[PDB]
Amino acid sequence: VARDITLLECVGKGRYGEVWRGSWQGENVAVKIFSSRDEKSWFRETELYNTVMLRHENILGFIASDMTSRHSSTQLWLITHYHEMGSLYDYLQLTTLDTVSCLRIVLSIASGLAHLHIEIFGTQGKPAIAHRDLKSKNILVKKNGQCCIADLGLAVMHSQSTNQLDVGNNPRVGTKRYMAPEVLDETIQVDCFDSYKRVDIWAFGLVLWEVARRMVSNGIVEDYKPPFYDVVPNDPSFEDMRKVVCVDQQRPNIPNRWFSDPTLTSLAKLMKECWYQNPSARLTALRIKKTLTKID
Ligand SMILES: Cc1nc2ccc(-c3ccnc4ccccc34)c(C)c2c(=O)[nH]1
Repeated sequence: VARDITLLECVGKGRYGEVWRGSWQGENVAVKIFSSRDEKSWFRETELYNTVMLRHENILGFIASDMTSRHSSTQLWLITHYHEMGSLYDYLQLTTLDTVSCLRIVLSIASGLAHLHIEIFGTQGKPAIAHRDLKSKNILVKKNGQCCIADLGLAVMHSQSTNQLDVGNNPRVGTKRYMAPEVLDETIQVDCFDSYKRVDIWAFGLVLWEVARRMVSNGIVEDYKPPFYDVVPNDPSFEDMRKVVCVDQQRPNIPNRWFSDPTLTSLAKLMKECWYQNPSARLTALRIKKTLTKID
């Protein structure tokens, strides 16, 4: 498998490791080689993809986990399907969206997140899963215009039957820019699974905003920005995010022009219902999915 793939191009490098476009059996694949600082993320994703068999059209397509020893150290590989169009974060800067394309993006993210959050029953049914690092760089754009959620390294699992919560054991913390207020002020009830779903909805509202801005209406579109681009610096600190999200209770501004498009208006209301400081007032993934499905 791993000693079977031709690494062709590094498409990503960072504290997590590196991502490569590889050839495998005459087809493109994505190959993540994890950094040593991030081994636990590899164990977690291997668990979710292999043991839990996490699979959905809006979840990055798993192919294989592997380990390879070279140079007196062992590399941890995650091989998945390859998406030429890359991350939603990159995609959103290369094009504007029309209504159909916008809804397709946000509905597909919502369908992947709903798949994560909803437990499947029966003898080996998927636990409920909270993602905990949802963001546009963690979403790939597929050729058919739908998206898929990637990076399960921080996933948390719950099973109602046993009421067992599996928070894993990963020193990695989520992307500060997308952290819910109850994460930033350290009130989040870490032994309650719902807490982690609600954190996901907060980040989902922020992704929603990111995409909505790129939908054209009345020949108007907003430039691509990351959430809180205007009030925090690149690579924001905890205190940067706390002052904005908690101290000043700020949320991303709704452009006035959105109220001129029935789709953007529905989405504006949707994302604001993801941003309540009170975590339990936020919409659920399924409710978001259902609402996005009634829009046109
Ligand atoms: C152009 C392009 N860039 C990417 C960057 C990162 C990841 C990527 C993101 C998150 N977990 C992964 C795990 C294993 C392998 C890849 C990933 C992907 C899939 C892609 C992709 O498919 N296409």
